[PDB]
Amino acid sequence: AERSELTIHPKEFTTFVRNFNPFLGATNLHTTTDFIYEPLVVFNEMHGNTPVFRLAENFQMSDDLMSVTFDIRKGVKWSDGEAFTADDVVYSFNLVKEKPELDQSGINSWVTGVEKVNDYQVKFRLSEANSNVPYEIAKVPVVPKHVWSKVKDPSTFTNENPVGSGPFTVIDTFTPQLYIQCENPNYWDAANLDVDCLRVPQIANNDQFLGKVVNGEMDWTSSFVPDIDRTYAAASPKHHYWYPPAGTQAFVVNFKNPDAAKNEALTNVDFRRAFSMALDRQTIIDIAFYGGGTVNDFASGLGYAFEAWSDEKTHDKFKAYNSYNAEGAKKLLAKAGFKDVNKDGFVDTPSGKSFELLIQSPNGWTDFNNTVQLAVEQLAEVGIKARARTPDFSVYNQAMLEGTYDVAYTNYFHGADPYTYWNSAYNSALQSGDGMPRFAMHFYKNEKLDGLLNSFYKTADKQEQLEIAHGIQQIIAQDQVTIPVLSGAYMYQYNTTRFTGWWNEENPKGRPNIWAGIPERLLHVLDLKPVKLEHHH
Ligand SMILES: CC(=O)N[C@@H]1[C@@H](O)[C@H](O[C@@H]2O[C@H](CO)[C@@H](O)[C@H](O)[C@H]2NC(C)=O)[C@@H](CO)O[C@H]1O
Ligand SMILES: [Ca+2]
Ligand SMILES: [Ca+2]
Ligand SMILES: [Cl-]
Ligand SMILES: [Cl-]
Ligand SMILES: [Mg+2]
Ligand SMILES: [Mg+2]
Ligand SMILES: [Mg+2]
Ligand SMILES: [Mg+2]
Repeated sequence: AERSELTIHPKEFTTFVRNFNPFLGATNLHTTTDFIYEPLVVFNEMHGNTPVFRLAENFQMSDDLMSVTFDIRKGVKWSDGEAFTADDVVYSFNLVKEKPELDQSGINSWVTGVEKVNDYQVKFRLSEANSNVPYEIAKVPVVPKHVWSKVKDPSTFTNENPVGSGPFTVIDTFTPQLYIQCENPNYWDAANLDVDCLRVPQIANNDQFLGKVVNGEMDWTSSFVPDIDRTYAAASPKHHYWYPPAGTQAFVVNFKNPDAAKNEALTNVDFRRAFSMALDRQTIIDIAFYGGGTVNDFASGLGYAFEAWSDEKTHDKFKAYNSYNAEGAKKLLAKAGFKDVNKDGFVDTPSGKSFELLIQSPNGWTDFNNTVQLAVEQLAEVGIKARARTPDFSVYNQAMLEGTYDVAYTNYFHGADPYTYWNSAYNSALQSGDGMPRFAMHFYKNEKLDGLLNSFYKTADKQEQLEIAHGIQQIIAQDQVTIPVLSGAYMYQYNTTRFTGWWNEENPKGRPNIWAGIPERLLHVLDLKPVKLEHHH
């Protein structure tokens, strides 16, 4: 054809709503960040957080780690031809400070203010010392001031005709079931780009996905695929995948459940430990994930990928509570006083109340749904009554934000050090705010823990940072805050029918996934090249 179209699948939808607002992660399309709004810097997390400079050409932190200046690349244009400058960066950060519902990461608690030094330099002032703040700053979308300052309420703005900095800003085709996002005519890095457009089909769940990917209809995906060698790999020599290791997955319990009986159970550490011992984590990996994961028996959730960081003494002390031990679970329930007093085989609370835990995972995330159903069965074998629900992701998510759920199975962000998981999963500041994600919504709060998290990057002292990690590990482990299950994978499938250049095990340039929130996907698409099709008629 006359243009190359790359078929991608970042996110499940039942119908596409035209929304390219990069601040509205709960309602926008998942090709907005990176592809329409390019970041200042992409940190290559798989390669030691190596900064890859994009719209900024440099940054420099102060010696006291209380401020940082970014240098903006000259000669970059917005897709409408106007210049990308410091003005746009300063506006974007002031916008998020003024409208904190647009803060999806917690940036506002780190950056007290921004200043334009000149047309191509921005200075950020910090609330506390933080050597990790350039990483945090890179998370914030930069939008064109000359457009957005004329918008009446950016927090409700759907941005249907976007002006962007990234490689793909033109909305070529848009229907409820398909849209096509084509090349920015003024793209600053055009000589590096060999893909003409992104083609985005509507896919609601893993079952619908399976049929399409096995039939060779996709190019770049990151979905769960069951029995992948037999179903997908075997269908074509052009069907490939690479699954580098990812983050923790866990059952999260609501410490503020409004039901008296359920609250009584979930806030009890003996109960959380018994729940944890009932689980057969390797069987969950084997059945629900077809072997694609590693047991996580760290009460702190750290997982085995951070051996240099782990306090082995703490891990070993609480490991027994995070290992399969059904008899141990029954004994602990008995010692704690969860006794069955109405002859149905299921333990009741110390106050004598019956209860059944409702465990949720998102609709269509079938690997997680199957994990929950296995756990329900395993819990029954120690006398804990539970049953599964698979609500739509938005309903699942909202139940966690509002604290109406009982237990949720979830994955987490994964980074180059343990802070990505521990901060996002446990910092109580992330339990409030209309832009917050689900990850900290157990509503367990510990002042000492927050203090340690907020000091993680405060000293430039490697040994002290390690001791802070050991402190965090001890607190979370001894309180068994969540029930960690496994460490998962960055699922990624690619097709060599129409494109080459893919990252893979022999070319492991970075995280290969197509999800929003993987900024490396920008770097990945800049490596892809179309293949000339085999002739036919
Ligand atoms: C940390 C986090 O929330 N990551 C999300 C991804 O898990 C999610 O991808 C979905 O993951 C499910 C669980 O393994 C899979 O069943 C499902 O196939 C997969 N969906 C897609 C479209 O890849 C993505 C997309 O919802 O969002 C990430 O934020
Ligand atoms: Ca290139
Ligand atoms: Ca009972
Ligand atoms: Cl401003
Ligand atoms: Cl631990
Ligand atoms: Mg203003
Ligand atoms: Mg301007
Ligand atoms: Mg080009
Ligand atoms: Mg010390």
